[PDB]
Amino acid sequence: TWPHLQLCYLQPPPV
Amino acid sequence: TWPHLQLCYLQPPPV
Amino acid sequence: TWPHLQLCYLQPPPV
Amino acid sequence: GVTEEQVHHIVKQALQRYSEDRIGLADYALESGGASVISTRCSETYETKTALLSIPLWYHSQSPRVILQPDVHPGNCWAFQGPQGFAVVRLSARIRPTAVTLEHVPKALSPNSTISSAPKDFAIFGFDEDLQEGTLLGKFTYDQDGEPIQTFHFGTYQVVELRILTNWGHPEYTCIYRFRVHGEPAH
Amino acid sequence: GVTEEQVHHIVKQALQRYSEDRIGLADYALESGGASVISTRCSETYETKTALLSIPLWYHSQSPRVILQPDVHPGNCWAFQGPQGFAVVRLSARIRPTAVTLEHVPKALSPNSTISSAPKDFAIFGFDEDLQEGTLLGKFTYDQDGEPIQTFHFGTYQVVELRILTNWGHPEYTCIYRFRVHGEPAH
Amino acid sequence: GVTEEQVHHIVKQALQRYSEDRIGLADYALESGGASVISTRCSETYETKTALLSIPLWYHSQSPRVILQPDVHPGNCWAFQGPQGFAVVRLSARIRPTAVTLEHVPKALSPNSTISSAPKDFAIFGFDEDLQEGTLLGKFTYDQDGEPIQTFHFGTYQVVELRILTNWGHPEYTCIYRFRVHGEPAH
Ligand SMILES: [K+]
Ligand SMILES: [K+]
Ligand SMILES: [K+]
Repeated sequence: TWPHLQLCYLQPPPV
Repeated sequence: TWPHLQLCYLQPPPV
Repeated sequence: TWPHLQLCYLQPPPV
Repeated sequence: GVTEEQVHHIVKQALQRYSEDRIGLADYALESGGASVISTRCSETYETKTALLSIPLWYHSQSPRVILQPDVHPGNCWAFQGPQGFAVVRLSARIRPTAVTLEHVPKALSPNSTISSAPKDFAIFGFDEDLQEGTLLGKFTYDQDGEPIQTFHFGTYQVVELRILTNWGHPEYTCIYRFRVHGEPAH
Repeated sequence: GVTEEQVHHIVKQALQRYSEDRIGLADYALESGGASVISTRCSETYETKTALLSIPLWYHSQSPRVILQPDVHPGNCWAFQGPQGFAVVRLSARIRPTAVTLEHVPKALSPNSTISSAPKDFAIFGFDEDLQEGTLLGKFTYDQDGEPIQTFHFGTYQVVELRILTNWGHPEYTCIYRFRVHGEPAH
Repeated sequence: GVTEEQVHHIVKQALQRYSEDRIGLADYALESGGASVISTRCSETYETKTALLSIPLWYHSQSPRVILQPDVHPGNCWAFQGPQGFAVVRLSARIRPTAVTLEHVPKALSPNSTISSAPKDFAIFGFDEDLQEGTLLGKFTYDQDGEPIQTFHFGTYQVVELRILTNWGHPEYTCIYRFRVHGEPAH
């Protein structure tokens, strides 16, 4: 037992 | 679908 | 009502 | 002609001021210090399509809470649509406001070395009755050619409104990295 | 008479030491490095009414875990009630303890420029059997008029106890921003 | 012979570059700036027994997401088993890659003052079709005796692969604290 939330970008975020 | 947890202070926190 | 997640180490983590 | 000791003294004082939130002024807008955003009386958070958390759980945006958060790497900003927008923050403590501080990512960290999305002209409003119509504390304009951090000098207030009237030209949104409020507590 | 090159050298060495956790000493109390708090053997966390998460889900306090966390903006402290309190941390590694480091928010960042809530006299205790009655490693007193970060010099231990005996006069609680433990690993 | 004013100027420029992500280069690999990891095409995350969250809820590991995160205190690294391993990151923006930056904890912060777990020889691969077999952008070797942060100079890409071929000798794993990608956006 070991966890991982995934982040991805469908467009560039506000910067 | 877009989320936001709210923080508020009923007294000044320990500082 | 007041919360606390506990962290402990059974072996030294990767460093 | 300067001596070695005086060089060590000058850098030690300069790293102390650096370590002291960069400008050595208490921030009554700083959330961890006990400030919060009147989330009801903030501009509509421009959230659009961008960041999905997976397994597609969830779309990620940036709450206005962050403008009161110290982390200012690129992207850690609160963004509203268009060049006009506002936020109301409850200061950690009733104070007589003497200054505000705005800060944007440095150009050297931002792509094509321009910071089009930064606020230009803004204004500051006290709200005596936390309840009321704002009392204009002062207007200023953030200087895109300035330093990333810029502080601006001008009754006690606990509720203050940062009102952005123009941005430096982004056609879609305006990002706000960090907003600070300095002053003296009441007697 | 100092030359330009020697000025650049002196600031480069000073920014390196700054970047090296400010004092260039490994921290065996640092949680991410693999340390933890004996949460059972820590002073009762003063939590009171303050911070609600909404929609009222939830009341927010600060675990003792943070005294082993680097973030030291104001509010990111662990707070217990009264002027006496203690914490037991399991160091990331059995070491022979040679020093501890305490650190509080700078006065310039704290309102009315005073840090009444900071620890005054403290003491450090090894616990040979992780199991035992503490072995006094040394007493010190944190200097409210000192620098925010202050490190204090004095058998191998993995379990250590920071015991605060007085505070600098806050009538309600004592805040602990960061606690560090330095030393050499065993052979 | 240098004057006072020239000392103040030299430290002000040096703290600006320090504040500008330490090396004043935009990072297109920086997650908050809109980069992500191709989690499917990353080396198997060495997770082993270590960190439990309680009440035993949960075992804590470090995702490869962190190599694109700025926090580089010891332990905030992504770790794979053995001396070979890779990661594929989607840059926040299609750019022509001109440099990468690797960074490890300073020896002074790491126990027994050695950083055995750091990457030695690595290599960088563009992936024209985000889809394809990598195009070698250049090989380098991270210098364990160097500075914690080291940047390395060499078609537009949005997908890049950091391939680690050797480590500085850790028998069990290799840790990666932060990986950066610099370059110019397309016209
Ligand atoms: K922020
Ligand atoms: K802390
Ligand atoms: K990191």
